[PDB]
Order: sequence, then C-alpha cells, then structure tokens
Amino acid sequence: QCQDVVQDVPNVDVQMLELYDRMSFKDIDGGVWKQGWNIKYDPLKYNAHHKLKVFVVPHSHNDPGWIQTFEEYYQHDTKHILSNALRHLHDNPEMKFIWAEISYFARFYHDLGENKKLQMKSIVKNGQLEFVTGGWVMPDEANSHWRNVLLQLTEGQTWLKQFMNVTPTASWAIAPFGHSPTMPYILQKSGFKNMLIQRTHYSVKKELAQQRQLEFLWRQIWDNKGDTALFTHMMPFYSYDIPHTCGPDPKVCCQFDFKRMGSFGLSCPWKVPPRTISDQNVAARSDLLVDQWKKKAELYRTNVLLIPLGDDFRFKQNTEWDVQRVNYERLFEHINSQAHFNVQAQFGTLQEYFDAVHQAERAGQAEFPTLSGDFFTYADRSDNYWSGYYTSRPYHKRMDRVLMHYVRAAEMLSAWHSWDGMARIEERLEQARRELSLFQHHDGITGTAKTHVVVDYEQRMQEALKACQMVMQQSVYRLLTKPSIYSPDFSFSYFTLDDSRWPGSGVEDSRTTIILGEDILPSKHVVMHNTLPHWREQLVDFYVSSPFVSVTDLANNPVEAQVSPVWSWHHDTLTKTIHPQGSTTKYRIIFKARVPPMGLATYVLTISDSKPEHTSYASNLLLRKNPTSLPLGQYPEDVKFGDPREISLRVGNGPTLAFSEQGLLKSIQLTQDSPHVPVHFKFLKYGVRSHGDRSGAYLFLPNGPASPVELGQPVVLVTKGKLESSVSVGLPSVVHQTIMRGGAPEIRNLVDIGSLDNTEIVMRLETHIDSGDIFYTDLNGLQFIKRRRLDKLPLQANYYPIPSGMFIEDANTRLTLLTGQPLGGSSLASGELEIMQDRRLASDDERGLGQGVLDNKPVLHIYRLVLEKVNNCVRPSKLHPAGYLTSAAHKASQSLLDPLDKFIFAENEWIGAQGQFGGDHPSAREDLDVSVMRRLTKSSAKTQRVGYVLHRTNLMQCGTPEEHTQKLDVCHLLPNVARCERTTLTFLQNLEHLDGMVAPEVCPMETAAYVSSHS
Ligand SMILES: OC[C@H]1O[C@H](OC[C@H]2O[C@H](OC[C@H]3OC(O)[C@@H](O)[C@@H](O[C@H]4O[C@H](CO)[C@@H](O)[C@H](O)[C@@H]4O)[C@@H]3O)[C@@H](O)[C@@H](O[C@H]3O[C@H](CO)[C@@H](O)[C@H](O)[C@@H]3O)[C@@H]2O)[C@@H](O)[C@@H](O)[C@@H]1O
Ligand SMILES: *[C@@H]1O[C@H](CO)[C@@H](O)[C@H](O)[C@H]1NC(C)=O
Ligand SMILES: [Zn+2]
Repeated sequence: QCQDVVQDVPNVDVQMLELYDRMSFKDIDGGVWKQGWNIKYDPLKYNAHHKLKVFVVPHSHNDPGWIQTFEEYYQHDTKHILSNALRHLHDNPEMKFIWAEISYFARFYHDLGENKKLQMKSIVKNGQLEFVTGGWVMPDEANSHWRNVLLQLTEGQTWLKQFMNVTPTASWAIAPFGHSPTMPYILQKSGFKNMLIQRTHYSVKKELAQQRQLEFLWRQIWDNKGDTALFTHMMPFYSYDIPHTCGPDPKVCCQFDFKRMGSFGLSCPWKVPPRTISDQNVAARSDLLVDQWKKKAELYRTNVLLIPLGDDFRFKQNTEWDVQRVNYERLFEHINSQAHFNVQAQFGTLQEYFDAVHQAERAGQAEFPTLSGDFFTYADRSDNYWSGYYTSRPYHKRMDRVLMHYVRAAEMLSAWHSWDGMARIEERLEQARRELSLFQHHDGITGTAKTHVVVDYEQRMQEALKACQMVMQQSVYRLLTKPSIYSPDFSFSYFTLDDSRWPGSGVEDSRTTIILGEDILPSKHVVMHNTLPHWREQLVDFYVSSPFVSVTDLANNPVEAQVSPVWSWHHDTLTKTIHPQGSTTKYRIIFKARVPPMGLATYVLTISDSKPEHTSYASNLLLRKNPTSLPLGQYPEDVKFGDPREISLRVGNGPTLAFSEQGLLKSIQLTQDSPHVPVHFKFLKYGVRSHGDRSGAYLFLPNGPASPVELGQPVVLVTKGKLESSVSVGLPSVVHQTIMRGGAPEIRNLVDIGSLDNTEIVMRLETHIDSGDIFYTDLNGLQFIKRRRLDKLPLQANYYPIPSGMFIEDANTRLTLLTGQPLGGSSLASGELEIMQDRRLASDDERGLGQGVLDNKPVLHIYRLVLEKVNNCVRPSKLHPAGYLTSAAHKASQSLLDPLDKFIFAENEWIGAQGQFGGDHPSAREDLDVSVMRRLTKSSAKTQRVGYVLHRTNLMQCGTPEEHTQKLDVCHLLPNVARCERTTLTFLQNLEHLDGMVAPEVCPMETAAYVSSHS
C-alpha cells in the first residue's frame, strides 16, 4: 500500500541535483534581458483562431516587518492600501487585486465598520479581490520548520474561512530567498492546486526558460508515483517589480509603471519615463507592450500569459489606483480591438490565470514536465549568493525553535480538557500562534530586518513564550490534581517552567533555584511533560540550594541522581582570561525522568543533612596554567587542578571520547574493541572583502576560505559523573561544551562575537570519512536532500540551510550533526562538516536593509553529534536524490527540538497531587509523531472537535529488530468519540469519513490530519 521511499528512483523530466551537475552557470551579458538572451517570436503564431490571452494581475507586496515594524507599516502604508483597494474595487467593477498577507488583512478588517466589512465581503465574493496562499505571512522557506510553515498557513486560512468564507487554492510566493519543496508538500495536502515562485538562481531561470520548463509538476524527491505533485509556475526574470514582469526588457517595461512619472517621487533607472496613454500615442505604446508580452509568452507552453502588475507597498494612494487603471484600460481597449495583435488582454486574478492554463492543457494544447529538487542557494546576480541569511541574527533563529516547541506543548496540554472562557486559554494560544506565525515572515526568522524590527519580533516572541507557559502550567495543575480538590485561579502560577537551554547558561540568569532548608521547606514537587507519542526517558536537571538532595517518584521509589556544581564562565577583563566560577550556594541535581507518551510524570526532591544514599557527586578538574582555588560551599568533592593535557571520558556503556589539550574533541570510540575514529572540532573565521561586494544580512561573500581562530592556552573544565560528564573550554568568542550522558554527545556553544566586526565564526568537524563531494542537509526539518559540492561555483554557493541537521557518509561510516536552531553550513572538503555560529558585518549588502549586522548578542546553540557504522544499512541507490536518518539520529534530533518540559511547583504544598498522566496512552512506533494536537472548539460547542496532524518520517533499516509498539489511533485518545474524519492539514475541509471512528496511521514520509468529534 505504502510507496517505497528508499529503493525506487523517481523518473522526472528535471531533477535539480542532476541539472546542477550539468549546468555551466556562466554569467554572460544576454542583452536587455541581462541574464537571458534576445527572445524571438514568429508573429504568425497567434491569429484569429488562436489569440494570446493576457491576464494583468495587480498586487502589492506588504512585508509584516522589515524596515519598519508590523504596526508602523500598518499605520503608514497598509491601512491606506487596503482602504483604497476597497474603495477603488467597489467603484470599478472590472478592476482586480490579489492579497497574500493575512496578518495585515485581519488587522485591517477588525478595525472596519460593519458597512465596510460588508462591502469587503462583496468584492471578495464577486472575485475582484482574491486571496493568494492565505497564510499569516509569506514565509521564509530556508530556515522555517515545516511545523511552523503549517502553523502560519493554518492561522491565515482559518481566519479567511471564518470571516471571508474562502480558502485559496493558489499560492503566491514572490519574495522568499530561494524556494523549498516543503511548500508544495504542505500545500498539496492543504487543498492547493497551483503555486507560483520567483526567487530562483538566474542561471536556473535561463536554463528552464530555454526548454520551456518554467511551469512544471513539482513532486517530492522520493515520490515514484507522483501523487505529491503540485503545478508550479516559476516567474522568468530578475524581480517581481513592474520593470521585470511585462517582458524581457526592463527599459521598456518601466514605461508601463505609471507611478514613475515624477509626482510620486519615483523614476525609471533606465532613463526613459512612462508617458500618459492618449489617442495619439496608444498605437505606438501598444506596439511596444505587445512585443514585450509576446516575447515573455515564448518562454511558456500555452496561449495564456501571466503579467503581474505591482511592487512593494503599492496601490497606496487613490491617485496611484487611477493612474495605473486608466492607462491600462486605454491600452486594453486599443489592443483588444486591433485584430492584427491577436491579443485579448484584461485585469485578472491569479486563480483566473491558472484556470485558463489548465483549460488549455485539457484542450491538449500543452503537456507539462515533471520536476523534483529544491531552489537553493539563490543568487540574483553574479556571485551574490544569499547564504548569509541562513545564519543572520542566530539568537532569534534559536528562539524560533524554542517557541515552536512551547506552542506545540501548550496546545497539546490544554487540548485534553474543555476550558471555561474565563481561563483565557484560547486567547493566550491565539496570541502565541500569531506571534510565532508572524516571525516566519521572510524578513523575520531570516535575520534581514532593521535592528528595531528585530527587537519588536523578539518582544512579541517573549510575550508568546509567557502565554505558552501560563497555558502549560494551568493544564498541568488540572491534569495532575484530584478533580474534587482542583480549585483553579486562572491568573495564578501553580508551576514555573524550568528550561536548561533557553536562553541558556551565560545568556540570561532566568532559572529559579529550588530553595530547600530544614528551617524553610523540606521538599519540592517537579513534573515532566513528554509531547512525543512514545514512552521516553531523558536526563533532567534542576537548580537546588543544597547539594544534599534525593529524588523519589510519587510511589516514593528512590531515583538515582547526580549532583554537580553550577559553573558560570567569565571574561575576566583583569587577567584577560576566560574561566569558570562555581556557585557556593546553588547546585545542579540531575536524574533520569521516565514519562508516558503525550504524558506527565511527578517527582519529589527532598533535602537531608548529609549525602543521600541514591545521589552521587561529580568530580571536577580545572586544566590551566596558573590556577587559583575554586571553593564550592557544601559540595562534598574538592575541585582538582592540572596543566592542560589530553583527556578521555566514557559515560555508561556509551562511546569513549578523547579531547585535545585545548578541550576540543579529537576522536570517538564507539565500543570497547573498536577504533578511535578521528573526529576533530575546530573553530575558524571568515572575513569580508576589502574591495568589491560586501557580505551583509543577506549575502555571504567571504574573502577566501576560513582561517583558524587563535586559541592561546584556553582554560578547560572537566566534570566527571556517573550520569553526566562534560568538557567545557573558554575559547575566544565561544564557550564550547561537550556533554556525555551515555549516548551520542550533546554539544553546546555559548557564542558571543563581541565587537569582532566583519567576522563570521564557523564550527568545523574534520574526519577521514571518504564522502568526496557529497553531503546531506535537511529541508525545513521534514526531509534530507543530497547535496553535491560544486567547485565550478564559489564557496558561498556551496552553503545551504541547515534547519535541523546535516550528514556525511562513505560505504562504512556516517557522521550526523543535528541542530537545535537553523544555521548555514556546508561540506567544503571530503570528510568535513561545518556550520556557521554567528556573523557580525559592518556593511550593508545593497538589498534594501540599509544597515549591517552589528546587533549581536550571546546565544546558546545546541547540537547532537552521532557517529555510526552504516555498512549494514539499506540505503538509497547512488542516483536517489534523498537521504534518511538512522533511529539514533532521529531520536537525537527530537531530543533537541522537543525535549521534556519541566515544571516546578510554586507553593509549599500541592494538595491532591497525582504521580502520572497518560500511562494508558499508546506508545507509537518511533518514526510516528503527533506533530499537532489542537482542540478546535470552544467550551460552548455541543460537539467538541480535536484536530491532530500525524507525521511519519522514514528511518533506515540497519538490522535492529526494534519490535512491539502499539497502534496509535488518535481519534480514540479522548473519550466519547462520535465521528472521525480525515481532513486537509489546516483542518478546514473534510476529506474522508472514517469507518469505526478509527484514524489509520500514515505511510513513511506522509503527513495526515484527523479531526475527532465528541459528544
Ligand atoms: O532584497 C530583499 C528584499 O526584497 C524586497 O524589498 C526590495 C526593495 O528593493 C528596492 O530597494 C532597494 C534599495 O532600498 C533602499 O532603500 C536602500 O537601502 C538602497 O540601497 C542604497 O543605499 C544604501 C544605504 O545603506 C547603500 O548601502 C546601497 O549601496 C545603495 O546605494 C537599496 O538599493 C526597491 O525595489 C524597493 O521597493 C521600493 O522602491 C521601488 C522603486 O522606487 C518602488 O517601486 C516600491 O513601491 C517601493 O517603494 C524594495 O522594497 C522585499 O521583498 C523584502 O522583504 C526583502 O527583504
Ligand atoms: C460560503 O460559500 C458557499 C459556496 O462555496 C455558499 O454556499 C455559502 O452560502 C457561503 N456563505 C456562507 C457559507 O456563510
Ligand atoms: Zn518582502
């Protein structure tokens, strides 16, 4: 039944990796079409029985934050655009307009009076104003997680269904910097039939244009059958503005942007202005315009032509609506009445274009090619590759993944119950979803906005995190308190969240210490949540005010624990060293939590007057010349000192790691007998060019290969414990930490680029794996795509997004690096992986931001590093464009993106506390996730509805029997099920009524949505 995603290489007309291997990428001057050629056409192609049908589609690109904040743009620009669109479309029944960004549209519509809301609904209902995509934003496609692309699509489309009674089936993505197949994947599973893209490499546009392959059926790289295919239109020219949308010659097209005559403060760079259309010049003007159109039409297969008419924050002033509409109407009247042109031109919408194209297709006038692959890394000209934004503003890139998980956890924890309106649960969740959705914008997560705009996004995300926390902690109190005792105050904090990795040690002192003492409080309840649908163990840590603390479960069973010091690193501006200081009053307690699928587990921390039986203490070794003492208060083991030296550590039965005298990994030995496999971490720096084009927020233009960071003799701290050991080193700009808990290590970098201008800090792994020119990186946390390093392209072109992981492998060995944040990276030589940590750039890179990147702040980046033998794995053939994780690497990714949540009871005594929730939840196969659980109804609905998105990844078969799990039927997770339906991923359309009210599990690489109804 399920397609095999490993063993069958899809047959497609265009496969982008194969295309890349054969293309030359020469940047030659093509004439007026600078990156193309002089298009020729036969005037006799079109005649009375075969006309060229031209749709001119007015639009206005509205950024939800970029050079101004969302609200600043709304007040200065977008409210006027929407108000004038309402008036002008109402008064001119033939005029049309498309709208993409529902964040703005919702902000506007809710401020309208009823009379105007009704006028607005009427111009939508009658097809004059058409929503395209309908997401909250037009998201970045490189750094965004697929879960958040879905979240923002759903937020916008749910608003549209509710208020406008429409669901777009055509997507418009004119602005993201390069394009991902994650988009057609999600859109096709959300009812879409068509999509449009624009920012692809100029060489790719030229190559596909030559073959008339700019319209294609875009399927996923593993899809043999083609059921994922989505019809895609790629625009052919350098920009989506008017000069680059009428045809190949911008000097001509610019004369048809009637906003550029002077009074609006705009002009044509090509030095020939628009002229008002009159009876005396309409023939000559129409000659010029129709020639452009016929040239553009040569690049496509049907007699239906799309002509976008818009640009950034256009259609603001009434006078602008008039100047565009009246002049185009005069052109249409002339062109359409002159039989010799054999053109019928008119204003249209995006859907009208695609409907006409498919009519031509069904008439047998065209067949379209199939395509798989992606469209990264984008270059718009010369060697200007937009790989800088894979890293820019990495603090907020990390924040995105933290909030991603908090939103999921809050929606899931609160979904189990119906909530009174006074609890404000729906209100807080809507705020959290909207702020996370806003940040998916192609100037949000990308790090390409002005400083004060980044601050705005950060503030919004902080508010969203507080909202998630409130919802989460109220939900835990309800789920774990005896119902007849449960007595909620919906404003009260029953628990506080404890997060060990955000903002992170050295970033913010934000974690509460659990305060215990014989004269204040003997013990404290803590609760862990596991959002994943399988039983999970994970080490968890809390700060406590005594080293003498023991852990129990709620059956009072002792739990083995480890206590370690609290270490903070300081750039000592007196001694000019970076070194750690230990607390003499706060300590870390660490223990293994075991939590049910989608469940909760309670533990108790209790103080005693001396070392407890079931708690051990880590040893600590500070390696440096010229040590001074490090007292640790009551901590029972004295810190040891030594000169820098190589060291080796092993936790449990796990790998043995060896480190250099500078505290950096040099080798990994998987088992007792096995080789010490060379795996070396190194930090390097890229610079900026001193002549020619400068790196900025968008572009990465290095002045050659990276140079090693000079390390000096750094201070190394080794902590050795039964449950957790670590090696931490204070390097220039980076406190680098390797943590061992018995499996693949965790890596944490506290990155503070300080005042190092024009520097990019990279973390590289050096191995002897014979990977050649091949490596793999993920797309949106959804799939791994094969990359080939191309020495015919510059270094920055071989950088790709690393939104969640990357790997290299040979016949026998693979190294996978999983990330807790999207960053840029590559494999620039056989056996290497590298990933950029931060970048600080003094110059603007001429893309409109008008500033460099000088607002850096300390960030804690997190990773897992998985070395594995892969000789026994069933891998795709050499020609397959995909790769797949192993079980260990997938689990390591989940440990970073969706860790256990930790809650500390806030008061002294928790009356009616219970030990566990979800112990009867099915424990699903490891490749299955419940990506979303969301209650879709408020408490006043007679029939309650709960939505689930179920995703199954595909993990490699490597010989592990891995057995007995339970079937997960999401429709039976809540009692009193009356109906189970399969829906689109946005939950907005029912696709199948399910027998037995049973939701089937999905196939590998598939994602399905289900809604259960409850009486
Ligand atoms: O590029 C990614 C970006 O795409 C869209 O926005 C693109 C904008 O492109 C054009 O503006 C580029 C110029 O903008 C500035 O204001 C300046 O920063 C300028 O640089 C000069 O000055 C710099 C000072 O630091 C200097 O460093 C540099 O060397 C330059 O000398 C930029 O060159 C425009 O197309 C702009 O659109 C406005 O202007 C149009 C032309 O007049 C109008 O037709 C239009 O209505 C609008 O008023 C674009 O906004 C967005 O998609 C964005 O999301 C994305 O990040
Ligand atoms: C919404 O659209 C449908 C047609 O798609 C129509 O039948 C219905 O009356 C419209 N108004 C609603 C649903 O309120
Ligand atoms: Zn934009």
